[PDB]
Amino acid sequence: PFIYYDWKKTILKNINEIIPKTFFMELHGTKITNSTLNGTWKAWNLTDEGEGSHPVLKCIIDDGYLDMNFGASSEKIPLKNVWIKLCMKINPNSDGTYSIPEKSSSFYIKDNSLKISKDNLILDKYLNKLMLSYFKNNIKNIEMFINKSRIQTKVVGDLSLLGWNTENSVSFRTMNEFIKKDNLYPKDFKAVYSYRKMTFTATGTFDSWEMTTGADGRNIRFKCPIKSAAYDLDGDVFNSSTENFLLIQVDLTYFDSKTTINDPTGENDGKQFNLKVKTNVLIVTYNLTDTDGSMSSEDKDFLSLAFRNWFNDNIQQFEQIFAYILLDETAKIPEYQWLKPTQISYGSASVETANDEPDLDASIFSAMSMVENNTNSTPSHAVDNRMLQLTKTQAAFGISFPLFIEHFLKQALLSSQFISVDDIVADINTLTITNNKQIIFGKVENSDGKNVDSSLKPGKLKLSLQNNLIVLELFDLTWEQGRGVTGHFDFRQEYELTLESKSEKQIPILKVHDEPEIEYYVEEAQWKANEDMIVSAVVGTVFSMILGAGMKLAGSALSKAGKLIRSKATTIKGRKKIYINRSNVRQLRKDSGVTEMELQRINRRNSSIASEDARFISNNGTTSIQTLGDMKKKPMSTGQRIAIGVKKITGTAVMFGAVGLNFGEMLINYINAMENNDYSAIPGINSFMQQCIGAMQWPDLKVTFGKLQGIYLLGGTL
Repeated sequence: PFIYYDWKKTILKNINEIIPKTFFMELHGTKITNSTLNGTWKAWNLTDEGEGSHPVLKCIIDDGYLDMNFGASSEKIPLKNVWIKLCMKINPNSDGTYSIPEKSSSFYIKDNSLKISKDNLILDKYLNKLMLSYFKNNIKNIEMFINKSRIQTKVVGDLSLLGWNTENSVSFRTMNEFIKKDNLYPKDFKAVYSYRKMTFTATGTFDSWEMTTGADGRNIRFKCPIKSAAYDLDGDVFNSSTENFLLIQVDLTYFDSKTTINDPTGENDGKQFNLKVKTNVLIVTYNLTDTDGSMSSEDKDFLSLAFRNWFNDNIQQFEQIFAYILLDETAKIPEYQWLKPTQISYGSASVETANDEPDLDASIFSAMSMVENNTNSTPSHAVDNRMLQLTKTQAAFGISFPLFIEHFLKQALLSSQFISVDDIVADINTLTITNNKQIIFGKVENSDGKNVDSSLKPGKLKLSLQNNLIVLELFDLTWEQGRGVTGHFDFRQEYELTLESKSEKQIPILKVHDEPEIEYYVEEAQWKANEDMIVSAVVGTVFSMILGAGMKLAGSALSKAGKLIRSKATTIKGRKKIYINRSNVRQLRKDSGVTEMELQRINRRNSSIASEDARFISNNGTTSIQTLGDMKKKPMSTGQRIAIGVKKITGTAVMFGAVGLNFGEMLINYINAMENNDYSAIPGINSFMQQCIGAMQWPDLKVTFGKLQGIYLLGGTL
């Protein structure tokens, strides 16, 4: 599971007794004889500037000073009301306390409120350095601060887009390959910091900048490795080692741009946005070391001020575009307008190995979107860190379950022609498409030879997502089975949306998952009066349900199914109930005596009928009430009506499987391909992938993973 950390909620439900009020730190050096930090605390409070397991702590100073003794003279800077922001990693333990590591990449100063020019970076540096040492020394007190902070955490059990409709994702390793090839980062530098006429200079060359781990959400972090460099510390010169780097941290933003990308799936009438570094650079930490290891830590302090200057002046030279997005674009095929972004953001999810080093394959860089002018009024930058771990692919695309049910399931039930568009309702809350009023399911010939309407109350027909499976449910399917008896049936079947290799292409197929489950119930009075008639009627109906056709069976098969029906008959609250579980279905299939050959003919015929009915589906996706009433009044077995509709429901996977190939003919193609096992004209999932990422492009996708798992998640290779 993924732990969501709701820092905004934590803030609105919040300790300082844990911290002694008076702080004091001292550091001896060479050029700086003595640095001294001394003051009193006003208040620590958690902020909502943190993301995931990286809260930000703001610590306001009541009064105090930083004094820097340069030997001859000194500088004493007042700290009244000055704040400092600390960022840390929190690791939950079993009992709901947290550990906090103290390595410099995880436990570091984000910012302070000290007012300084480019000359006085040295003041800023020593305030942060001495304060950070103080925080390390009070690590156990900070752990206690956190333990007592009543941190709000939602456990996210299955994969999530965290409020977003779509998400386009690549691994850090992939993004590092783009950065390197594009070669748009500053290679050479002359980094300078001057203070009191002392000058500190770094001159050399970077290797390719690498996106790395340790931050999350909007905070993007790069290792800038030094290839070689000469470090001139006010006349004293040191040559770098080959392990030297700076770890920096920036935000990105989407800049308006003239259209330069082509969207093959769109009209190219959007506004293009290029995702680039925002303008500046936090240096989180660094490895600066000379070939003789003689450099003091003071030497390294000054030197990092030179790079700080340089990164602040030159970050705009890192000209990488991390994402090209066409916003408010019209799609070429209007049935895929729902995949075109109307709001965007980005984010990342860092993942570490068991030994706490970067996992660049599991770590995710992400562009996210809302579609169809759905607004996200709380745009989180958090990204579920499990996606690429699961897909084991370098890239992926995600669609949220609410979007999936509004665009795929809604249509699939429409394609079934069990229900008209006037009667259909989508419930995002329960991931369910259902009927808003009573409907006729269809005409059936009852046990006394009379044609009667079978019907379903509001809410009783359901096509839904449950445990990552598509579930077709009919509850309380009612009709008069004979002799004035009113019978009631429940039917339930799970389907799985997998990818199958066909002609060496990956094809999205919706297929039965396990046996169905059928229940029947009747007034108890009627069961007593009319038992043997009810059993035979139940046997008939369960047989057509199981087999998908109301065909004549062996006289022996009906008495064999009759013993089983009877043996599951129980009583609840003035009604008799019969539950036919999954092994009961398997046993009933054997007792039917139906051969493999006859089942194929049943399916063939159901498929043909499905294709024939699908001609009455308009480009809209909908079928006319008069056509629906005609199909419905024609008497047929409950089982066969359900099975013909299922062919249309599974066929609606054409939406993922053969984009391009109107809707009615598209449907007929897939229904036909599934019946003949002929997908030579079928492109498969990659056709749908092209619709997803036409308007959301990387700096340059074959799909080999495609399941429901909290989100519809497509994973592949570029």
